[PDB]
Amino acid sequence: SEGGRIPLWIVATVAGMGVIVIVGLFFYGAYAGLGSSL
Amino acid sequence: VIAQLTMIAMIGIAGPMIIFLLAVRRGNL
Amino acid sequence: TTGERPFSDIITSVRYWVIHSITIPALFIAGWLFVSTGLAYDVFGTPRPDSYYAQEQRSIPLVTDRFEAKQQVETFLEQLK
Amino acid sequence: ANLWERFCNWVTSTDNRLYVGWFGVIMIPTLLAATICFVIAFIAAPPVDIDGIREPVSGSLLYGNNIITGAVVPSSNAIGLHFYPIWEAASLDEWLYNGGPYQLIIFHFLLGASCYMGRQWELSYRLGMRPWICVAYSAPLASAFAVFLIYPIGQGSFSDGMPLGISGTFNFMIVFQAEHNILMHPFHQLGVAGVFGGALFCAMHGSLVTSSLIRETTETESANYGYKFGQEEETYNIVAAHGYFGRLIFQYASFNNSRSLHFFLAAWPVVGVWFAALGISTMAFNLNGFNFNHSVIDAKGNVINTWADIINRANLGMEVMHERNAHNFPLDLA
Amino acid sequence: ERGWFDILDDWLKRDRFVFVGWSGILLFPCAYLALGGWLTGTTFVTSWYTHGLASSYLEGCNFLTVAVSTPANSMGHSLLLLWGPEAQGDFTRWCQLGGLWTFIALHGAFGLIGFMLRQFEIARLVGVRPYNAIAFSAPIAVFVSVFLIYPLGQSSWFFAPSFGVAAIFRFLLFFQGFHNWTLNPFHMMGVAGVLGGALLCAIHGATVENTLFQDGEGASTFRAFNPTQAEETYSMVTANRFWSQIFGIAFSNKRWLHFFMLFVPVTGLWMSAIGVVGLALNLRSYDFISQEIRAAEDPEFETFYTKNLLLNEGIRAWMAPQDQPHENFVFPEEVLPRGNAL
Amino acid sequence: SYPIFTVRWVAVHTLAVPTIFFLGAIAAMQFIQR
Amino acid sequence: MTILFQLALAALVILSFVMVIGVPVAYASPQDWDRSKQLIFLGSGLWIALVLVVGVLNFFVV
Amino acid sequence: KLPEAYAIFDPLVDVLPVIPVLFLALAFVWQAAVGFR
Amino acid sequence: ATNRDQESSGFAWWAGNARLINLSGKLLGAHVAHAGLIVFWAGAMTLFELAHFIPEKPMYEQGLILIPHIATLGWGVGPGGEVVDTFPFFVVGVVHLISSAVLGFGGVYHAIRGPETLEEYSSFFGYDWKDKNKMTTILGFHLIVLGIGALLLVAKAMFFGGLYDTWAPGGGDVRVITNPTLDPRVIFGYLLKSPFGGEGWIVSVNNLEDVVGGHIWIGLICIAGGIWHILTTPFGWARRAFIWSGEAYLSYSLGALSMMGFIATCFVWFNNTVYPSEFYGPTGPEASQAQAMTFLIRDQKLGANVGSAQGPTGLGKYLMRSPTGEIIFGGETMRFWDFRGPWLEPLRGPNGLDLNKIKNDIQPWQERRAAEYMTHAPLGSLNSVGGVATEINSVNFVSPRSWLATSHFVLAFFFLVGHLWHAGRARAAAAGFEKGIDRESEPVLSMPSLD
Ligand code: CLA
Ligand code: CLA
Ligand code: CLA
Ligand code: CLA
Ligand code: CLA
Ligand code: CLA
Ligand SMILES: CC1=C(/C=C/C(C)=C/C=C/C(C)=C/C=C/C=C(C)/C=C/C=C(C)/C=C/C2=C(C)CCCC2(C)C)C(C)(C)CCC1
Ligand SMILES: CC1=C(/C=C/C(C)=C/C=C/C(C)=C/C=C/C=C(C)/C=C/C=C(C)/C=C/C2=C(C)CCCC2(C)C)C(C)(C)CCC1
Ligand SMILES: CC1=C(/C=C/C(C)=C/C=C/C(C)=C/C=C/C=C(C)/C=C/C=C(C)/C=C/C2=C(C)CCCC2(C)C)C(C)(C)CCC1
Ligand SMILES: CC1=C(/C=C/C(C)=C/C=C/C(C)=C/C=C/C=C(C)/C=C/C=C(C)/C=C/C2=C(C)CCCC2(C)C)C(C)(C)CCC1
Ligand SMILES: [Ca+2]
Ligand SMILES: [Cl-]
Ligand SMILES: [Cl-]
Ligand SMILES: [Fe+2]
Ligand SMILES: [Mg+2]
Repeated sequence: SEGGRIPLWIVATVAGMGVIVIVGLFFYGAYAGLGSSL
Repeated sequence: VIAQLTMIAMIGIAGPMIIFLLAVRRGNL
Repeated sequence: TTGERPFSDIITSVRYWVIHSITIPALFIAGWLFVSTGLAYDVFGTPRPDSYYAQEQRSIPLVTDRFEAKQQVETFLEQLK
Repeated sequence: ANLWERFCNWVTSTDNRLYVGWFGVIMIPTLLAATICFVIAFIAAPPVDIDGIREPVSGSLLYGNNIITGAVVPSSNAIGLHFYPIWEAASLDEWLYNGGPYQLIIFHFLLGASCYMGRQWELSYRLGMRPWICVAYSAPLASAFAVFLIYPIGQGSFSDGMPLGISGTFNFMIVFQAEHNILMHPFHQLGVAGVFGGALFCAMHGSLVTSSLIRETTETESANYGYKFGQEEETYNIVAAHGYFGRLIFQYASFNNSRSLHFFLAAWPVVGVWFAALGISTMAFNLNGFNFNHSVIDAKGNVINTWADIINRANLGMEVMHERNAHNFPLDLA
Repeated sequence: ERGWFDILDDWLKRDRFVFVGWSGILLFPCAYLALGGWLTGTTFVTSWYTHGLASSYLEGCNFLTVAVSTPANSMGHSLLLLWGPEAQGDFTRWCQLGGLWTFIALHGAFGLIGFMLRQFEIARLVGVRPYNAIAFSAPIAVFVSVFLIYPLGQSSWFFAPSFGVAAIFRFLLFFQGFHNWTLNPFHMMGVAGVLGGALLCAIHGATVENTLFQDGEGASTFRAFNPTQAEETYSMVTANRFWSQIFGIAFSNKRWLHFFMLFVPVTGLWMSAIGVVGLALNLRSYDFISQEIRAAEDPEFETFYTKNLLLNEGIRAWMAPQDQPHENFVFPEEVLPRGNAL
Repeated sequence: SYPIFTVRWVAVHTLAVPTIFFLGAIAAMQFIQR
Repeated sequence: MTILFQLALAALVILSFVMVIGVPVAYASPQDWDRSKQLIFLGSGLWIALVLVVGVLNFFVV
Repeated sequence: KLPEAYAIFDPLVDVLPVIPVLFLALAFVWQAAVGFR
Repeated sequence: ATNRDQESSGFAWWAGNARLINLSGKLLGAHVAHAGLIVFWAGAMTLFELAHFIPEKPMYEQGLILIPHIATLGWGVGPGGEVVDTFPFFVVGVVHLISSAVLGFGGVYHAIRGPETLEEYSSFFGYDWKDKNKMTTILGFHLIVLGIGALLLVAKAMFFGGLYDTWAPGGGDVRVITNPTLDPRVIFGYLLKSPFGGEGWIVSVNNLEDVVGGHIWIGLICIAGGIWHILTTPFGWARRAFIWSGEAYLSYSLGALSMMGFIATCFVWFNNTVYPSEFYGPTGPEASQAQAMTFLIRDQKLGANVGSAQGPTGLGKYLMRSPTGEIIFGGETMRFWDFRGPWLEPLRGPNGLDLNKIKNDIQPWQERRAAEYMTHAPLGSLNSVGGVATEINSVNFVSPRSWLATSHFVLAFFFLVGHLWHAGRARAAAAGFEKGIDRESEPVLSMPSLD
């Protein structure tokens, strides 16, 4: 409801990890399926 | 393949878990 | 400050996450299904991997007339059997 | 005071119209030699067999060139990385045929410019300044080293160093694209972000400061007379400039701290150009741009071209045409 | 005077997180549609029917190779409106015909207008001189000359730049091979303005940061500045001596220094724009006539200029059949230009 | 104390809403095979 | 022996993970330091022993 | 290949080399927790 | 939280490690923990390579950089560099990984639990950066340690199996070195050689006897120097030449490491003795020369007289003269005539490449090797598509020589930048103006005008 209950450093850490996961997936896709040259 | 991801999940969480545990216990961060 | 609630307040509040823990995955799953059901191909008219060429054809279906371009595209599409 | 002490005091003196200093002691003769040789060669040097195939290329004004086409031409492929000073040649005519001036000039120049960097450190110290202007100058300097020394080392010949001329520079770029696909290399891409970005922020800062100049003059005089050299007060209103730019985008996308702002102005082009230089320096050892040739394939296995493949056709044109008499075997391996 | 117009003006000019303004009415939808159009195209939309290329994430392209490509050469300079005579209201066909290209170019142009109007509007509200907008005239001249005037001079929108990373790289290489664009003195002035601007950015930031006054106790010196302070945060006098002794000359007037920082990159970009206007008509700086007469007569005469032309000829012959599919080029192997072995 | 639905809220969602949808779509694409 | 090997190695990995999290937490935690310290000694000695056990048993399974 | 007795740890071995990078990121998690003071 | 914020320490979070300059215990921790990270990487990366290692494929086809380092030392390989036993690689990997736990343990302890400063705890381990003698003593300890390391290489070569020798008579093989070069004219001779073409400074070292003897010299020099620095204190002239502070010493080391990085770049690019082509792939020069060899062999089999064949330019199509007359391969590879490699040397006579040997003595293994090297040239894209820039996707290859060279050029360059940064800063701080100009004491204001 009001700001502060979930510490910003946790939000940042989880957000950032999410970014890493999704970009990681996109790099995986460069080597498999469409666009992989195989 | 799922195994690799599981490993990096546990390993990857180890670092933030230490900070979290210390924060909760008011440790010397 | 210009009056709006500070972002740092918002994204650290419980209610924000009660809302967005639902709305964010829901949007993500909707986009997934847009691709996974094949709807995207039909909406934008993008070729599936088996629809760039007919079996023995090796020439691009290039649009060559301005005002009957639409019908040309349709003819190209029919020729994929 | 003895003569050596007096000499030292003059060399390191803060009162000389142009600072000399110990780095300057090496810088001055080396730059003078490169400059004088460059001018004489650019005007009067005969053709140079750049590719070591007895096919001399004319670079000087007197031998049929204008300002755009003229160059001092790289030393012969037959020489490779061998050191070729005047005294290694049987004669000056030989020295010139083989491209000796190129080596004399680039070596004296790289040494002299390195010393120019050192000298920036040194004067900063004599004046009680902070020391890092020289770090900013490391970015263009590293770039010079990349095209004149590192690329030749990696490829095995000063014949592949950048020619000292306008069209020769273009030649270097086109062959580089054929051989390394530099446009698709992320370090060159960071380089471009660095120079486009540098120009953008240059214009932006120029415009914001100019926009917030405090009124000190009348309409019939240049507003520049509103600033006096060494006045203690700032000449523009940073609070107003920030009010403006902050509302142009949003408040927290604008700098309110002049120091952070100026550090940003330094760091953005310097870092980007560092990567430009590292690009050339690593493509020197043939770690090349991204290769997506035939990356996209349909269900049967037909190649579906992307823009990458069109780039590839362009690069093939460059490759098959460059140095048209110098390759005897199917692969261009340096 | 407090009618609906003035009430609206009040609301439009509220001091909120994202300022709107009258200019916002033009700027926000147009910028949004341009960006959204690009993201939409590069994610989902092909270039198979206009170029014979895959161009979207959906087909397997990556961030470097995706694009919203130009329409087929047969479209000419059609506005290619969705309700126009080519697509006839059909959204799918419109995408297949390259309608997103003109969608993005046109909404992009009107959005740039909106943004420059925003610069004027805000400057006026805040009470500053409008040099930021003026400086923005250079981005405008580049966009209009490259994405509009240039293809308008050529056969069709097909030859405009396609909106994509690799697509733009292709544009550069096309200009080298066909226009000898590096030879053009307007491009050269553009280059000097861009590199000179980058130089000025670097040297000015670095100089300020290395002639700071000590205005605090910290070894990290950023906190020792206050936005409201009257004093210069660095010494112009010391900066002047340093540069006078290092380079021979130095700025002494801060107002002139910052004006020059506007002047250099803005003028460079304007000059490049002029060269591109000539290239719209194939009015190139392609050759030096004296060079060609000499080389034609004398098979031992060689310069870097003639060497580059052979590279251009390679580019043209090797890239044209696939880059210009509407021409149906068939160049037999025996006619392709090639040096020994390669 | 604070309003919820503002001009800022609107701009924020006009960007964030399609972004997440597009990210799910591109994610799915990574598992497509010719 | 293979069982003994595999289990000793599993023990080494598990214990390593436990130490990796627990040692810095103990070092930086205000209270319960004596018990913590005893536990860190114990964990260390056991860790060393397990490394030695895996090392020796390696040659009776490979 | 590792010796057969160790084969079950293959997924683990695949992940190990990146761990040092995790230490650099951890410094930022830590600094965020103390407000970058 | 002693000294752990910007207000007390004077340093912002992004320069947080500068807060450690005068806190020797914690700094000791940072250092030991960092060493742990290094050793960790060596072990983990070795196990990763081994897991991904197919013994019948060349190493260089598999993206390996550490296994080559181990094999060069003579572990795990036999004639021609064939892998006969992978167990040594496993051992190196495991032992490094286990050691990294120990180092990390020490590092973490000293960094967050142990005494923050060491001076009150121990006169031996405590230090003042400005204490010149203490600095020279610790420098000495470390010199003795390095010397011991060099001698450990000597011991491997002479008493524990030998080294892989690409040049061994009869074909590459592991060989025991029994007669290391001790003659200082040879050893320091390398040091005085030009770094330009055909000379190549120390990078030209081309036999294991010289490598080993060189390491004997370096071992003894390092131990002697260490003793010297323990037993002495800096002379007047040194005291007057240097800045004596932590940041200054750091800057000196940064310059030294930059230099070493550039050198290692050249070593891995040109040298094929201590970086055997069997393990690292052919050098750029090597692969170019190999192409020339390959087509000479093909065309001569077809009946060509390769000695007299005139190319389009007038130079020999296959063979020509170097600027000093030696017979060398033609085409663009004329640039690479300084190349030397065991597959090529048997065709070399006093005047260079010998036409009689070329006509009669080329063996099938030479043809094979030249074909292999020609088709594994160190060219390839960032996404590891092997070959020239215009090559199509098919071959997953970028030479380890390229990976090593490029990485170490980048690192050496940024380390030069770091040297400039920290050297300039150390000067400014020692003199007292690293935080900016004193408004009431601006030096330029007391100087006469330039005009
Ligand atoms: C508000 C800013 C704005 C601006 C300046 C533009 C501008 C444009 N749009 Mg975009 N558009 C916008 C917002 C905007 N749009 C929004 C919010 C959407 C989402 C709904 C779109 C969705 C969209 C699509 C799908 C397309 C465009 C297209 C265009 C282009 C052609 C438009 C045209 O011919 O209109 C003509 C109409 C006018 C100029 C209105 C003038 C009104 C006059 C002055 C008053 C008199 C009207 C009269 C009384 C009505 C009588 C009608 C009766 C006779 C039948 C033009 C570049 C086309 C395009 O890009 O093709 C490549 C296109 O296909 N737009
Ligand atoms: C090689 C990487 C490295 C290392 C070894 C260090 C080391 C150090 N830093 Mg530095 N730092 C680094 C990178 C590094 N830093 C980076 C990249 C940044 C920018 C984000 C900083 C920014 C920074 C600031 C602003 C400060 C430091 C400080 C410190 C010191 C004390 C930190 C503290 O009190 O933590 C308290 C932290 C905790 C209690 C949380 C747990 C920390 C432990 C060590 C993690 C252990 C995890 C590991 C997996 C366990 C294995 C155990 C196993 C072997 C049994 C310490 C010596 C501080 C200092 O100088 O103090 C005087 C300080 O103020 N650092
Ligand atoms: C000396 C450094 C070095 C070198 C030469 C190599 C070389 C190699 N590695 Mg190894 N590796 C390294 C360090 C190194 N690695 C580190 C630190 C890790 C831990 C992350 C690993 C973990 C690792 C794994 C898991 C794998 C490899 C693999 C490989 C091979 C393929 C590499 C590739 O495709 O890169 C792709 C290219 C990049 C990722 C580009 C990196 C660009 C960086 C970010 C630029 C940074 C610039 C500079 C450092 C920043 C300065 C900032 C400035 C502002 C100051 C190649 C032989 C692969 C292999 O084939 O194994 C058999 C493989 O699977 N490596
Ligand atoms: C950079 C290396 C280094 C240095 C200079 C120090 C220095 C110190 N340590 Mg630390 N420490 C280190 C690494 C280091 N340590 C490591 C790796 C660990 C994990 C084992 C520790 C764990 C540790 C603990 C738990 C404690 C210390 C303590 C101390 C202090 C007292 C030491 C003493 O009296 O030993 C006396 C010397 C000996 C008993 C002989 C040592 C025999 C050595 C180890 C044989 C091997 C030597 C050989 C060269 C090793 C080469 C390794 C190479 C391959 C990397 C002293 C300041 C104490 C302290 O600070 O109390 C307040 C303390 O309680 N250290
Ligand atoms: C003079 C220093 C020196 C040099 C030139 C070499 C050279 C070599 N070493 Mg050796 N080595 C050394 C010292 C040196 N080493 C030391 C101190 C150790 C113990 C750590 C070793 C332990 C060792 C091992 C275990 C192995 C080697 C191997 C090699 C070979 C391949 C590695 C390489 O490319 O390094 C390039 C070398 C450098 C970049 C260092 C350059 C040093 C410069 C010239 C001097 C710097 C001086 C300094 C800045 C001055 C201080 C200030 C002073 C004036 C007051 C190569 C011939 C490998 C080998 O031979 O395989 C068969 C191998 O396996 N070395
Ligand atoms: C890491 C290794 C290391 C470091 C950092 C030091 C550091 C120092 N040494 Mg020590 N030393 C070492 C190893 C080291 N030493 C070894 C291994 C030996 C045995 C050979 C010695 C024997 C020794 C003696 C006999 C003396 C020193 C002295 C010193 C002090 C001043 C040196 C100086 O002015 O350098 C800078 C060098 C100079 C000013 C000399 C000339 C400079 C020219 C430009 C060198 C040109 C080199 C150039 C780059 C070419 C490189 C390639 C070339 C070799 C072919 C300084 C504390 C002096 C001292 O004060 O002792 C108490 C001193 O008298 N050292
Ligand atoms: C060898 C081995 C081992 C080891 C391990 C280890 C040693 C680990 C470590 C680990 C770690 C060490 C981890 C860490 C992690 C970290 C992370 C995961 C982070 C992330 C981060 C982020 C994401 C960030 C974010 C942010 C922030 C925070 C702020 C600013 C902004 C940003 C967003 C950037 C074990 C036990 C397994 C056993 C077996 C073997
Ligand atoms: C066209 C059209 C239209 C419109 C549409 C729209 C408006 C859309 C939008 C759209 C959108 C709005 C989308 C979005 C997207 C996004 C995305 C897709 C993102 C991604 C991201 C990422 C991927 C990230 C990355 C990164 C970076 C950037 C940096 C840092 C690092 C990283 C890597 C993280 C209409 C209907 C009107 C009409 C018809 C036509
Ligand atoms: C101070 C500090 C820091 C840092 C830290 C560090 C850097 C640490 C390190 C640490 C370390 C450096 C650690 C390590 C560890 C390791 C370990 C724990 C290992 C274990 C191993 C194992 C367990 C093995 C196993 C095995 C075997 C035996 C056989 C084969 C397979 C396998 C692999 C499974 C930071 C930045 C955070 C910030 C704050 C302060
Ligand atoms: C192992 C080996 C070897 C050997 C090696 C050796 C024996 C080495 C030596 C080395 C050396 C023996 C080195 C040295 C170095 C030195 C240096 C690097 C120096 C530096 C200096 C400086 C840096 C100075 C500076 C300054 C000046 C100039 C002025 C005044 C101030 C000052 C002081 C700052 C060989 C090759 C046989 C083979 C392989 C193996
Ligand atoms: Ca299929
Ligand atoms: Cl050419
Ligand atoms: Cl050739
Ligand atoms: Fe400024
Ligand atoms: Mg894919």
